[PDB]
Amino acid sequence: KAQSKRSGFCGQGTHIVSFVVNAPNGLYFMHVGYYPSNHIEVVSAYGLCDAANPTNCIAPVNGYFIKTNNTRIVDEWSYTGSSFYAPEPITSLNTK
Amino acid sequence: QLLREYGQFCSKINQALHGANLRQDDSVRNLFASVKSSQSSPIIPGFGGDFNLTLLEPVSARSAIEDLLFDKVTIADPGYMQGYDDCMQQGPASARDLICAQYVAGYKVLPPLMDVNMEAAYTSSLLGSIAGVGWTAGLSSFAAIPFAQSIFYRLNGVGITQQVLSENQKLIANKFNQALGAMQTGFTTTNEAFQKVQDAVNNNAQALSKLASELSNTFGAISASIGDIIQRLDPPEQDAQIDRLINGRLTTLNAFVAQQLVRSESAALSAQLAKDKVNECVKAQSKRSGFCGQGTHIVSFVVNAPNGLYFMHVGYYPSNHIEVVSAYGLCDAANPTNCIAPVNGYFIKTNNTRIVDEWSYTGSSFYAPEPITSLNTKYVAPQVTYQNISTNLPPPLLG
Amino acid sequence: VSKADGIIYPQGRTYSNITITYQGLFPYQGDHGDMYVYSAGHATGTTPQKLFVANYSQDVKQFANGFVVRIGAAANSTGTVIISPSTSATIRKIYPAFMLGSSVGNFSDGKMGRFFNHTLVLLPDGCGTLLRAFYCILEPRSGNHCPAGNSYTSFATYHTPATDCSDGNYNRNASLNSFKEYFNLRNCTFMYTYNITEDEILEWFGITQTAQGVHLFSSRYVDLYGGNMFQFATLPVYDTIKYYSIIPHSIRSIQSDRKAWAAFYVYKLQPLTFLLDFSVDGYIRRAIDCGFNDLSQLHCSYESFDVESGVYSVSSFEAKPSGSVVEQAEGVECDF
Amino acid sequence: DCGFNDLSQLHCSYESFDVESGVYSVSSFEAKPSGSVVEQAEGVECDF
Amino acid sequence: QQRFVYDAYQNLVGYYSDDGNYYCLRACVSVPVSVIYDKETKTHATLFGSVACEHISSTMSQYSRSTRSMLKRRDSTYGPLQTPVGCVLGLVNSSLFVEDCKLPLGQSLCALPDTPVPGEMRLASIAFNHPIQVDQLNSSYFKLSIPTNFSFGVTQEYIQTTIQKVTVDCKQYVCNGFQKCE
Repeated sequence: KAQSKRSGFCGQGTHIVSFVVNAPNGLYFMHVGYYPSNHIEVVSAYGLCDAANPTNCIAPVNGYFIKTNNTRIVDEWSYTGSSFYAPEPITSLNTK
Repeated sequence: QLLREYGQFCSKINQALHGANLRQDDSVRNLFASVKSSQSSPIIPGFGGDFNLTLLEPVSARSAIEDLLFDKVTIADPGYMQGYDDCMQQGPASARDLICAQYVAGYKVLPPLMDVNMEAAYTSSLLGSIAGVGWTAGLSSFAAIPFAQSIFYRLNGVGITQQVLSENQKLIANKFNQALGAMQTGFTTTNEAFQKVQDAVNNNAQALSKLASELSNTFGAISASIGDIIQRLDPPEQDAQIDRLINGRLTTLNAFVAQQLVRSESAALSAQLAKDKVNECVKAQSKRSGFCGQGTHIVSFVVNAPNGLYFMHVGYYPSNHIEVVSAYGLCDAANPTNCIAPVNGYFIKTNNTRIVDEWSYTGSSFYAPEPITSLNTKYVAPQVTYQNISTNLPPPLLG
Repeated sequence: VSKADGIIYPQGRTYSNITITYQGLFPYQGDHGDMYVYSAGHATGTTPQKLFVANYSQDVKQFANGFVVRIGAAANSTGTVIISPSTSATIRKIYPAFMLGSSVGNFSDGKMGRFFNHTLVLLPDGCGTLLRAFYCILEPRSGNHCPAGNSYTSFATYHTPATDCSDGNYNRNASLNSFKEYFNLRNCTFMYTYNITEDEILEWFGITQTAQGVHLFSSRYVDLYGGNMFQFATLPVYDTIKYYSIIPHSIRSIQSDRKAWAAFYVYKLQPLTFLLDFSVDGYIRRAIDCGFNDLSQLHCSYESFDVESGVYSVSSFEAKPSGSVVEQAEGVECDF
Repeated sequence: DCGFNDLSQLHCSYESFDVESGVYSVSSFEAKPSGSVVEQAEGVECDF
Repeated sequence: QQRFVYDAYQNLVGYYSDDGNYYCLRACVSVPVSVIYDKETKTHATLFGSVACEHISSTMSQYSRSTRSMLKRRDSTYGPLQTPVGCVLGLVNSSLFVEDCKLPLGQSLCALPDTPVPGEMRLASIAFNHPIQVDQLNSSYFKLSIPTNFSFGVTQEYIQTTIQKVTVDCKQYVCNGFQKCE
């Protein structure tokens, strides 16, 4: 009926969708799961604060702030989704 | 020759035991694969920082608390390597040792599928993963962070404010260490969990004891030994006496097989619960109350036990409760539509060093008056219950 | 056991396309057995000087539960004649002769192999055309080289291929007359003759004793090619048979022309539980002996010729006592 | 009387004059033998 | 004064001899035997329980059991190898590490059959699968391990919900429809 946040209760990996078909003595369940691969290690920061305003600070939502040295200035900070690695410009929508 | 006419009855007993043992091996393989974490941080001396969890660290391969738990349990361990040679000498028998008795009886205890070092390696990998699980839904992503940072994020989740955590960081570490110190003296007859571990060992010992006792028991014969009846009895009478002993021994083996099958089914269901507990509590903080530990669960540590997995759950316990006046929401008198509601907190009056009817924000888990701010407040539709303030408006309500 | 050598088919019933565990008299797996050879007699071109025989007649063996005999195991093959090592002749099937006695006695000269009044004698005749079984109590005859006679060496049976064995007719008393010369026949009881067809195909013969009577099993009657043994004859012998002997046979062939004779192997029968596989035709193509090895015990346990991969507990070895110790209060000593 | 009918057999089984609504298995009919066939060895009689 | 000494289970455990030396009594102990067999390669190896191999011998003349003969152990006929599970015959240590094995011997051990004539099975040890290791940085910046690739996998689970419903005619089963039995 619904995607399950709990891991391994339905299937290995991150469960996305499940389909159930009848079986001779029971119910047969097939669970589709998301499996990560080709993991890479990158430097990340817990939060970013303006030097001029210490009080003003942002924290990533469902993501990690990551340093970008590719096709960008040194010390640039970008937002990536936790599940998949994609550098993206930091925006109000992805920050709290 | 009398047993040969019985034929398959002995074979069926052997086949049932063989199937149960294979099922137990499958259960061990399934449980440990779930226990293992895809990404882990290597254990280092001082792992934990201000939090002293050195009793969880492996002594250069078991942990210190795992060794203590295995030491304080009264378990007779079969040699596995040269065990038969050790029982050849034996010396004066102590408490009818089952392992030495097993060779004479013919029953044998199979070695466990995983080595003590192998099981410890799975536990060590899990311990590294807990610190770096990742606050932002990192199910497929590992963020390597200090154990101290992970504890602060969990405490923020329970509702204690970050500012209080920074002020009491030394106090929180000291209080956590005291709870961990208690675990070392925790194992005792009074402790229920320690008793459960001893009971599981006792249940296994009873089944082996029953087999040894039944051989001593004599059913409708002058002597338990087949040879002793043969020397003292004529051949026609010998067959009847031998048959009575055979029937009793076969019945005992059938009863033992049925008991083992019942025990195996219970263990398999219990193993599934242990796998669920590892994912629900050890891997992540659990919002559900009492599923893992009493109070508000923060972190869980799991160590191997003789017949199962031993889980220690750290919990947050409230004390010195006080009663304070609180408001559902605050709205500007000038603008009725504009209203604020506390997030993970309760609005409270501030009569201390402040004007009467002043409003402050406190975290739900711990009582600390704090200035109301946009971060701790969420704008909400106006309600009759919500109070209206004509003066000293908190910044969020400032039009 | 894989080729089901020396397996007696259950006489009670037939089974089709099923694998079952059956308890019956069976030979041990891997048993070499006892090998007996028959050779041509010594000859000098036109006249055979004397029979050439082994000491099988002197040897006496316990009947036990009965025995199975492999006959004509090697046929139509190059072979060396026993009497002359240099001479080489094509191997031909030969039929064994058995003398079974309830009791054993010494000979007049004290030689072994003499038997008491109750004797069962089976001898092939006419180049193996027929087999005869008779109690025929044996009485020793006094003659040169005869059992009661002086200079006795051994008792044997002989046939002449030139005269006794012919395509037109086969002498059916040649072996019987040779037996008569060594032993007189007195108070003979039942006499039974069974005709045998002539071929070089391997065949199996088994004999067992039961309360109903002595039972004779021959592969040729039902499964000659298979070698499965089915009972073909019943002998009314009620005395227990405790001993049996092999009667040596010598062929009085011309020295120039001789034929090699196939050795016959005798295997003892022991009560055993055997996994038996039955074909749609119902013959036992393959069998398994649980006693021989641990893997065979597993195959019998699961009653299948195929066992899945795994580690299986098997019967444990038991320590064997080095010596016996007796301690008791002294019997006391009589005083002189 | 339990023997007369299947419903009476159910009443005797539960030892109650009232039986709850349901589907209950009852004694199965057994086919009667139509005839007798005998096959014997030709002769081979015992000698008296 | 009482020469015979018995345990709680009335089994003789001690005796006083006429010589006056007390002798402890131990029942003769059997040697446990188990067989490792692979159906595909038809390779068989024997593990002698927990024995240290001093007692075991290829002839096995000292120990007598119902089974007529042991495994042939022909061809290489390698000498018995002592292992943590116990003395083993037909196994040669291969120093090989396997993530998983079809046949386990115990504690970490596997018997690997040689590919097909197939050679004697080789003793092997299971190797713990090592998770990706991410170091914790001393600096405020924290190392992060994030996947650049993704895959979809289907996990199949069967949960029995029902068992066969069987109704038995007890009277017919017990009497086989015979009036005298009824």
